[PDB]
Amino acid sequence: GNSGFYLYNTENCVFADNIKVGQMTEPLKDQQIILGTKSTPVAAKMTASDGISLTVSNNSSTNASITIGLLKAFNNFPITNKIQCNGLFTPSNIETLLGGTEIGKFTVTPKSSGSMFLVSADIIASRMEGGVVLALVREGDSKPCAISYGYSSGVPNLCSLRTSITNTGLTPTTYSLRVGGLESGVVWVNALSNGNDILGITNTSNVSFLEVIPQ
Amino acid sequence: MGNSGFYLYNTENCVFADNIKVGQMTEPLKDQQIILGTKSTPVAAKMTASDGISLTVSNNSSTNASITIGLLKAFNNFPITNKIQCNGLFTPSNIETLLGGTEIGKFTVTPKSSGSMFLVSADIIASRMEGGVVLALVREGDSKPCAISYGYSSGVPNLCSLRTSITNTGLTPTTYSLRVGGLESGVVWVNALSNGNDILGITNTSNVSFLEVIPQT
Amino acid sequence: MGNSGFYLYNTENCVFADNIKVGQMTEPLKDQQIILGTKSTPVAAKMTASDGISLTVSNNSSTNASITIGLLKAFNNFPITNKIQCNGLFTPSNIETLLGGTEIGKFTVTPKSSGSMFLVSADIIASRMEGGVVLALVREGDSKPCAISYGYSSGVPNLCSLRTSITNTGLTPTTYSLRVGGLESGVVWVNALSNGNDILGITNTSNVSFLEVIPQTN
Ligand code: NA
Repeated sequence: GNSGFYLYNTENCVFADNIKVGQMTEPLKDQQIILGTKSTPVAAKMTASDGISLTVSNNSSTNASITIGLLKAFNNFPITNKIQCNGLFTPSNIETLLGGTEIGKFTVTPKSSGSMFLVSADIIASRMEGGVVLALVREGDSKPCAISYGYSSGVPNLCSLRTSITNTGLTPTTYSLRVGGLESGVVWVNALSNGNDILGITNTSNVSFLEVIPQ
Repeated sequence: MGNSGFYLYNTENCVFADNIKVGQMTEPLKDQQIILGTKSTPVAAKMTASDGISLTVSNNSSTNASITIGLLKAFNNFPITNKIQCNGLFTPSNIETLLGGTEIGKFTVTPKSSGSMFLVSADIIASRMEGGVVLALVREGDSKPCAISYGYSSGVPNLCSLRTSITNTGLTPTTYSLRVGGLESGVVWVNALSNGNDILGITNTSNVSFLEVIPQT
Repeated sequence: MGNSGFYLYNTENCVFADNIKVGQMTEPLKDQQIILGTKSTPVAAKMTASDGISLTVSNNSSTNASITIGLLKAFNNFPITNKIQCNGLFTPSNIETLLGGTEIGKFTVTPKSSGSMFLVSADIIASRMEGGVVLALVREGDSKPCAISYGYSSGVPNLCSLRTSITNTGLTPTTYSLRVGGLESGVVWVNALSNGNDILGITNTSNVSFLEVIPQTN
């Protein structure tokens, strides 16, 4: 179109189709902002990394926007089923896929390169006096990537797994949690020793993944 | 001002004006707008924060205008050091009510981001004669707990825990309370031995914390 | 240099110049300034980070210039996989010293944001014959634990936890160590059965993590 100067209300403005200032070699192009340097301006792109979300809405002649937010880092997986875990964890099945009983499956997608997932499993469990084993398995692996231990005296108790896992890409990954007795015994999740409801209601165990940037 | 044109600043031939209108812009640059290129011609893009980010513009002088990006404050911690005798029980009949156990803490928190969650962690040092411990988070204005967890003591003190995540509705400040009681059974001491004395003869510290996080759906 | 005006770039009637001064600006665009609209005329506004935000200008380049906005690295994880016999106890007499229990780990962390906290969690696999486990976190320099927690083992391995919040006061490296021992009596094994055998025949992993957060000051 045209270019020049014009009065807008009381403001004396320059106008043109586009602009090239300083060290720029072409006019402002897609997603570039005019950025000052020690000398003359450059055309710079704004970009997000490490858990930052950058949303450029570039398709409005009038109502364009750039929003800076946090990438969605948190994934919660409630587990409310009562599950009888008859699968034992033994010295011969611990480094296989066969130990314990799967009590949940969780699919997550990293949003940042070189990130970790902070994983918390907090599982309400009951067994006749003895040990509980919890194991986290990555689908495609041939053995658990994290292993933890809890305890029940007969009455329900919280049994926990805390770990961090290194993320190798930006695609969906499926994890499963398996629970079973240490070397022997039957373990109930979200129930009493006999499979009955704890305090006669539905109870809730939790698994969560918090994506964090590691040092 | 009120002028426009070209002028030499030191050796740099600069354009100058009260304001600028380029590309698809219908008006000159307005509040919080930057000039932003497209595959076509530029637009005026309003710059804004969301989801746990604050965007802050400081304009002290013509030569020191500032735009600060930073994290919104996400972490709320609530120490509990009192020794509380929890003679309130948790029972099949009081569990789905507000009367189970004994209240050991009250927590008011305010979400900074819409549709956020709170990662809640209650880590409570508790003692009782061999048996089970029950913990309940109650949201003020509910008829029953929003989270129930279980612990154990053999008679020596042991950490009892409640982990949950709660969906925030708005930016309204909200109060939660933590209740602790015997699993239908006996008496439970928090931050103390089963007889109510100090563990190791010192004051001990239980914790409740709320971490505001942005959830993926 | 020194040239300016309007030129045709393809079909685009463009203003060109070495630099630009608009609105409330009293000088042309200077280092890391952008042109920002106000409710008035525009200002030159420098972008800066704070509160756990990283902001870097790939600037001394005419080609591939950028401003990247990233989170500062907040997470620090410290796996402990060795079997450790803890023969030091915690007693009323030593609980406020540096002497209670056995040191099972040392961790140097460095806060990225001033006035932040570390959310600290220690999750330790421990066995001992029937009784109490005590966990104590110590800042190098201090004279006694800054945090104390309790666990339990019936004889079979059990997870023993410490969860706490530490207020960071500088941007300088700080060292913490974790100590574990029996409550008043007994031997406690970390990452092992009570006799020191590998649990389930394998190497096990205990974890100590520090997550930097920005606290709501209330
Ligand atoms: Na026991």
